[PDB]
Amino acid sequence: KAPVDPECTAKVGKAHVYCEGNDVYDVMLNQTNLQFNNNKYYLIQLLEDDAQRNFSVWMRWGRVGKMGQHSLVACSGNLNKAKEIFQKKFLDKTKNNWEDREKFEKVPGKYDMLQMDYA
Amino acid sequence: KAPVDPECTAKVGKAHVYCEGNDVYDVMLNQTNLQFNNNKYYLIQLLEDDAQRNFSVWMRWGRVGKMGQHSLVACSGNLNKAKEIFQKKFLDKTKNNWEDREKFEKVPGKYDMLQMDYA
Amino acid sequence: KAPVDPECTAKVGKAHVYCEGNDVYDVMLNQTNLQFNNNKYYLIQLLEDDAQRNFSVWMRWGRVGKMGQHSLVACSGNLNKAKEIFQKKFLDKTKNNWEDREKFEKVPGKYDMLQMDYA
Amino acid sequence: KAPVDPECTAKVGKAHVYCEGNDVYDVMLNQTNLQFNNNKYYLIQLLEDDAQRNFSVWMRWGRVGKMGQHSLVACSGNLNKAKEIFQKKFLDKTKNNWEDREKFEKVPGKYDMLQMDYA
Amino acid sequence: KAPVDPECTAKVGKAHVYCEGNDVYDVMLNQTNLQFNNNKYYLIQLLEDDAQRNFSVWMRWGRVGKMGQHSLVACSGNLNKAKEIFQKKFLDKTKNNWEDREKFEKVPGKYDMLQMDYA
Amino acid sequence: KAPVDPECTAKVGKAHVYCEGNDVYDVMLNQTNLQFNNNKYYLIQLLEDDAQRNFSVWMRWGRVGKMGQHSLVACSGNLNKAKEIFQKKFLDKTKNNWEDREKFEKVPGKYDMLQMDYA
DNA sequence: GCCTAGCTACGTAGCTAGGC
DNA sequence: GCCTAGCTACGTAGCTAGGC
DNA sequence: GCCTAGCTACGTAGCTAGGC
DNA sequence: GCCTAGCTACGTAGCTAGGC
DNA sequence: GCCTAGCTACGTAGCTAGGC
DNA sequence: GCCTAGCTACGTAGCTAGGC
Ligand SMILES: [Cl-]
Ligand SMILES: [Cl-]
Ligand SMILES: [Cl-]
Ligand SMILES: [Cl-]
Ligand SMILES: [Cl-]
Ligand SMILES: [Cl-]
Repeated sequence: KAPVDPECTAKVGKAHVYCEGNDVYDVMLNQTNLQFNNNKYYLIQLLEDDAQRNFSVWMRWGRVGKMGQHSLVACSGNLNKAKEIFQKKFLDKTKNNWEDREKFEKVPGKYDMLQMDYA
Repeated sequence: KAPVDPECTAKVGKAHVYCEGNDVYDVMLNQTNLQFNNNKYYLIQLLEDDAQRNFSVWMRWGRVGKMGQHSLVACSGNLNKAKEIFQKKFLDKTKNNWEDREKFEKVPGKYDMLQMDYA
Repeated sequence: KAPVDPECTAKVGKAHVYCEGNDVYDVMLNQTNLQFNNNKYYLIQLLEDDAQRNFSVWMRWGRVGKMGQHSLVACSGNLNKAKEIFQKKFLDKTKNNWEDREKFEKVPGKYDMLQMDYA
Repeated sequence: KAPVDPECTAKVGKAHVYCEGNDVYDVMLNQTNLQFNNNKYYLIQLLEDDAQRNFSVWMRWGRVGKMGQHSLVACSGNLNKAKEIFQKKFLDKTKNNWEDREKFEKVPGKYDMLQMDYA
Repeated sequence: KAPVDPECTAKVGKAHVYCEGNDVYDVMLNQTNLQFNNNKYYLIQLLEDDAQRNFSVWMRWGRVGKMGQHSLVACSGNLNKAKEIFQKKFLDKTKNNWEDREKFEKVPGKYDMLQMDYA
Repeated sequence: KAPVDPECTAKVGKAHVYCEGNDVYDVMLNQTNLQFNNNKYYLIQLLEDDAQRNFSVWMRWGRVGKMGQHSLVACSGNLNKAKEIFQKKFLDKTKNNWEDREKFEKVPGKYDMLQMDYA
């Protein structure tokens, strides 16, 4: 129900966003500063293939309104590795831990979280 | 400390974002849906002139990464009118009341709030 | 077995060259004079529709190697009219009568007959 | 009275078509097939210089309405050689012998003879 | 021996510069000021037709190295009129009288006389 | 009061035309022949620096209305050398000696002197 | 109305394949 | 009026510097 | 009328020859 | 050598005249 | 490295102002 | 080999439809 980023052409149609309990490993970050001309995003998804137990972490970032750059990190069957990478990126960019996201608190000079719409 | 939108060229340098108690009348909204190609913003600011007790509500919206369209509604000394307009726009676009923003809860098909950075 | 001129787009696929006894009403004329820069053709076909007893005379002429101009004269069920038109054109251009074509003799300043190939 | 092909710029004004008894060594061939898109010519002339007893065979061929390609075969004073070349080309292209041209009969897939106009 | 200005296309080949005693009615004036960007000429010729007693005054002026503008004043048989016009132009432009040209003295802000070469 | 040629960009603003008694070492020559298409100038100036006893001879020549070509000959403190060069150029081009310029007489095929305007 | 991605409805340089 | 040097009032190819 | 070879009535890039 | 008028050695848009 | 706003470093059509 | 119809493999002006 949370869609694989359509820009991840290697995995779209072939994989789904990883879910565990209440955790959906899918997040859009955004940092907007009107004075300093900051207006950028960072998407992070932990993807599992539809066909087998094979994980990867997809990251895409850019100036808002651009495709920017991206990176797909292969993790094989190693879920823990993929969760570390996911969680560490989230922490690098927000200074909040992923498991504390219910109490997320924006830090100055780091990205905010943005809740996306799903169909 | 929260800057007047630089796109509001009529008021920038001449006015400040209105503050009262803990209320800063300045908000950035964002709605992003990857499936349906939604990627838009809506900024709302309640502005008070630096020189006198004169209020206006500034609104700017668009596809993210664009200047889009805008509207500056003059409210004279009528603060209540400006607060109504501000609060009603916020409610139209988020389905949350402005005074309940500490407990903001994103509604499907409406905009999320985004916390901006200030200098 | 003698093909309808492919340039006769109104009748091609829908009609055939008219035959009676040994008469095939299909002829290519050519007049070539190297000194006077004459190098032209004149095709005449008497066509009968495949679907019904309906006749027409198709004529196409030009500088050799060009589509030139043409004319399709509708004759309805009147075969005699179509034969007159056919035969009169042949006579105007060769000074030989159509029924004397076995003994055709080229007249100076008139067209020669040219035997085409059929598949 | 039968003109040297004007395209034979080496011999025109300097030579004439060779004649002997009733034989005029000058012929235009044409092959036209509307279905198979054949529409070509082949001219053959046996030329004798005006100044001396010197013969050549001129050949020009092409898509009708084009200059195509050509070949002038020098035969010196050897008339017999020039007659052989002339007659052999005629036979290759029509499957009729030159001396039987009064009874010429078009062969399917070979060229017809065309009588030209002279001034 | 003093040539009619070649730019006087109406009179060149048909007329000569007028002479009387030691007077040759032909003069080139020049005013050059390096500071004020003045660099202009004024030619005056009194012309008599070769064919008859018919006079005109030809004047041509411009920035040096340009054809500039000109004027040909018809004087009929009236020599005196032509001499007045000639002499008055000379005086307007040099502040010297024509008959005093042996003692010519350049006046500041007026043209100098320039002696041309003749063939 | 006689200006340094403005085209002498190395010396203009920094030097003056050399004067001694009644001698101003500054002259414009002009040769105009309407028949032979001669219309050229030659300027000669003997320049002394404003700052010190240092002389040079500046020459500029061309088709009238053009910057043409030029040459600045350095003479150091040697005034005599500069006077020789000046006077010799004048003589080469006019066939009159510089010291006889009060009685200047134009020679056929050599340049005339032209009196310039000063401010 | 605003805007623009991307599509539509052309044009064409020069390749290619078929006649000669 | 003529003429044209050189200036004015644009346009732009592609470099460069700053966000990401 | 149709068509187009080739001609007419231009324009111009840059060479060349003559002044300086 | 410098410079440039004007000439040379092209190219071409579209007119025109002759075949059909 | 990526990208592009906007700037830099030109070129120029045609206006304008000053000589004639 | 020659030639060229017509096709292929582009490019693009500006329309259009969908987000805002
Ligand atoms: Cl074919
Ligand atoms: Cl910036
Ligand atoms: Cl010359
Ligand atoms: Cl013709
Ligand atoms: Cl000026
Ligand atoms: Cl869409």
